Amino acid sequence: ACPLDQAIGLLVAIFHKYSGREGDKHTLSKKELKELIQKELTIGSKLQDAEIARLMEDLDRNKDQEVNFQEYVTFLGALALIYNEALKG
Amino acid sequence: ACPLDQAIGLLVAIFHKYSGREGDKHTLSKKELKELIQKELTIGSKLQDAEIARLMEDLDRNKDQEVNFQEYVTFLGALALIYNEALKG
Ligand SMILES: [Ca+2]
Ligand SMILES: [Ca+2]
Ligand SMILES: [Ca+2]
Ligand SMILES: [Ca+2]
Repeated sequence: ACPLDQAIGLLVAIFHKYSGREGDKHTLSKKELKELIQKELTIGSKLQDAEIARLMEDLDRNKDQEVNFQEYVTFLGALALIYNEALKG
Repeated sequence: ACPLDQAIGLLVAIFHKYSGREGDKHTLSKKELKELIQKELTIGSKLQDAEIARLMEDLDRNKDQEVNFQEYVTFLGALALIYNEALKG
């Protein structure tokens, strides 16, 4: 695969690495998502618990306490905007 | 950098690489979009110009004939959904 497809593939793999641990196999519970963030996000392990909780809360748009793939994509987009904004100085 | 950041970072770097060719250094013209697709997407080199034109029409939400980073993020999300399905079961 080309660079772009590879990166997207890696992001999709990360989701499933954590979504299948408990409950529904295709959605992330509060526990799975927190673990994903602390282990896969560079600054994840240093964020306040309250902030991680707020982050997960906002990503759960339909309030079923799960973050499905579409809600995860929203998170990826937020991360991308953050990096892009920093580079534009 | 951790997995999430590495992948997101690369996707951001790819946008910046092709957006600075001509015109607005922060948006992709049709020609920049085409080069980006052809060189960074696995199926890019096989896509026809009519298909790139359709992609532009789809992604260009504000009608300026250019793909800004936000519209590019939407494209990335579409690709992620596609990849996610092949990984489901
Ligand atoms: Ca789960
Ligand atoms: Ca949800
Ligand atoms: Ca440009
Ligand atoms: Ca546009």
